[PDB]
Amino acid sequence: ARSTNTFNYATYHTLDEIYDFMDLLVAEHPQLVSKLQIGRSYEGRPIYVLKFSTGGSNRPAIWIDLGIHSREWITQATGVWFAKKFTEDYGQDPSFTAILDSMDIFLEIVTNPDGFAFTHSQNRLWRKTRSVTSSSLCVGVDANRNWDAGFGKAGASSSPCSETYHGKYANSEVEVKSIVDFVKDHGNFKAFLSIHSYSQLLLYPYGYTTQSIPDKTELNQVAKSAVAALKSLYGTSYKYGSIITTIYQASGGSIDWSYNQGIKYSFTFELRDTGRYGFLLPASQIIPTAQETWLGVLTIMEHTVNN
Ligand SMILES: [Zn+2]
Repeated sequence: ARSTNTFNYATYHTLDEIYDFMDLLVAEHPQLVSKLQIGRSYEGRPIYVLKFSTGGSNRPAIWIDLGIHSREWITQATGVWFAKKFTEDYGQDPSFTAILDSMDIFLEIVTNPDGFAFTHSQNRLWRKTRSVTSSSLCVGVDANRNWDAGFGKAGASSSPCSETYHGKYANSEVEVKSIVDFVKDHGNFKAFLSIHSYSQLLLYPYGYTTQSIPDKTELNQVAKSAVAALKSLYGTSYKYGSIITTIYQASGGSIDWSYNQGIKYSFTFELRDTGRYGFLLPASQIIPTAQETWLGVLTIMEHTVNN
């Protein structure tokens, strides 16, 4: 509400409330966080990233995006909690302090703002963007099938009405191209984390091909360590592995694209639960989910600073 200390982190919020939160956080911690506009959505809403930094010039960086699939409301709620947590733990947690003293963090809480507004207004289960194509009355693209990584291959649909429609061409969705351009221009991202729900999975590349990545041994051990840290708070059990061996072939996904740009520490989290509530996770689970997920993310960031 009036301060980030009176904001209710244990309930779900609207787009306007999350955008107001971002401005409160910047006003309270102007030496540590800044708000960047990296584009505008199809319906003209600003696309914002929060940059957390203690200085430097183009320091090596960590990317985290949440909410690319709009109905996965636990992810935007986790992103708000993360933003606050960064500002609380800098100078208090020795390990997070060391990360931010050497690296920058870029956090995109609402990666698909038009879908998110639609889930509040019209259809709680909407997952796609809201772009319109002329050959159909169906709306929207699955923005996690629109990236230039095996685009249009098996594990995505070419039908505009499908929930897994990949779009007309790679990077057709402005929500995806805004990220692509920003990461390419920056050139010094070391980790790329995309957060989803549900199923309790920690995945590494690839989804579009059976080929094993050259860094499989290391990314598998980092994933094991991150799942063990996450489980330590409440006992939540995650599985881990490559996308294609753990779930199924899926093309056009963001961490396949980021790994092929040379961003070695590329992971997707699928948060709680395993299906009892699914996308309609009760608000009473927001803070426990965020707290345990933070331990998993911090484990990946520690490995990145030292490697
Ligand atoms: Zn998702």
